[PDB]
Amino acid sequence: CPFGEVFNATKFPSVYAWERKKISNCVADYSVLYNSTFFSTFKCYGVSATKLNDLCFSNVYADSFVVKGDDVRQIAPGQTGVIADYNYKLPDDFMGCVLAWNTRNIDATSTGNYNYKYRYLRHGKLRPFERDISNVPFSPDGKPCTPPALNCYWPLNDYGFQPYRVVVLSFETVCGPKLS
Amino acid sequence: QAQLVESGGALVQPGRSLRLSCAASGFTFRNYAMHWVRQAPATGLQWLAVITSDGRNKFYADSVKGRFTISREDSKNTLYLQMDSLRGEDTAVYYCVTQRDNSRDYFPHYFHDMDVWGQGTTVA
Amino acid sequence: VLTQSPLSLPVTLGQPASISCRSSQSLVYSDGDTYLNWFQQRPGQSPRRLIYQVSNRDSGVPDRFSGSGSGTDFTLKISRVEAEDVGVYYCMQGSHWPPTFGQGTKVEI
Ligand SMILES: *[C@@H]1O[C@H](CO)[C@@H](O[C@@H]2O[C@H](CO)[C@@H](O[C@@H]3O[C@H](CO)[C@@H](O)[C@H](O)[C@@H]3O)[C@H](O)[C@H]2NC(C)=O)[C@H](O)[C@H]1NC(C)=O
Ligand SMILES: *[C@@H]1O[C@H](CO)[C@@H](O)[C@H](O)[C@H]1NC(C)=O
Repeated sequence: CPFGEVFNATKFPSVYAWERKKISNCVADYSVLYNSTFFSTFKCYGVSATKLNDLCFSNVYADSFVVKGDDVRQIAPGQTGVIADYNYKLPDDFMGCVLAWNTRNIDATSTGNYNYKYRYLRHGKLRPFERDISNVPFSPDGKPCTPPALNCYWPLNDYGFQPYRVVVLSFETVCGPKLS
Repeated sequence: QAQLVESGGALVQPGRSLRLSCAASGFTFRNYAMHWVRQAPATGLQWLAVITSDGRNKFYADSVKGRFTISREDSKNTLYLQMDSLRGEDTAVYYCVTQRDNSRDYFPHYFHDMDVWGQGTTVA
Repeated sequence: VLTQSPLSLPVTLGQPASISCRSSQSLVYSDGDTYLNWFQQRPGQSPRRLIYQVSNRDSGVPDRFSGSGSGTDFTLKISRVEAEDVGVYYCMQGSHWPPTFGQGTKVEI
């Protein structure tokens, strides 16, 4: 399976605009990820990381994005907060693994890398793995509004990038390797 | 033990400006959204405006939008209301209002509690 | 818009009371909750919250206070009105911006 292609990618999207890579019809070697020091966080939900090689799935979805370290914790089931609520949500259910690493020497810049954005205003929260990449000035009561007039605010903001690159493996013809 | 104390109320002639202040204590001012609400027989309790914790966004009721400005000085833990072109209809007791629960400090959640009220200052 | 009823509720000291509040629109928010709160204002003083989310008491609020309701129709219930309860009860909705209050119900002793 094309794991390195996702984890070692040179470019990641913003959280609000998270990208989904579908992994299927392949052998998933999780040993490379499992026992590596690459990740600062390796969190699985109801799934034993050590046993990932022994689990078959219809497919695996690797959701890739960059989020501030502080908000990495929001990428989990049963969470609230600006990311959990408006940018990227995980369902209240079992989940595969949320893998993340420090990218201060990759994405962060001395003046702040503001190339990455996030959502903070929306007419309701996101559904599990919903992607909202619209950009219409927020209006508190559904009315038409034009910025920078009163009550007219852009729903998106910028990240003051320390950033972490996060890849979430959501599980649904892909299995781990066999032992000879 | 959040506490709000309003001051700067006065009699204002039509068309004139008045600025109210509200001293906050018992909580970290910087970590909470702040609101102004006014009371009058005409409207009962009427919400006017909110300023977010970072002082960046400001939302206003149609009844005052374009005339009132909400602002805050974090360094003094003080909330202000700038009432320009004040009208007779603006006669009311102005309350400084906030909330104790800031676990969701984002729109519109700071309107859900509004459980912290000051003494209220009369403006006419 | 929130409308309370009756506007004036004369309650013999020690007797129960009930203040209604009807909204012009369902107060259920986008997350399925209902942000309909009740406040009590003593003459000469500010409003204080007693009930939140239609029926939940705030810490420090006497057990004589409760409530119920759904959709548009909500009620503030008092098992017995005390002399200290004299004042105006308000309903407040935060579900739809801008947040609004009812006209308030005066409860007399
Ligand atoms: C993402 O890229 C990093 C490196 O930029 C990969 O980690 C590195 O993987 C190699 C291959 O096993 C590890 O072993 C190295 O092999 C070469 C072979 O000649 C050897 O010269 C090196 O001294 C070393 O033995 C290397 O230690 C490892 N680096 C770290 C820090 O773990 C990483 O596996 C890639 N991720 C994925 C998912 O492919
Ligand atoms: C760590 O995982 C790699 C994956 O190729 C494996 O080769 C290596 O032996 C593992 N380390 C240990 C101590 O088993």
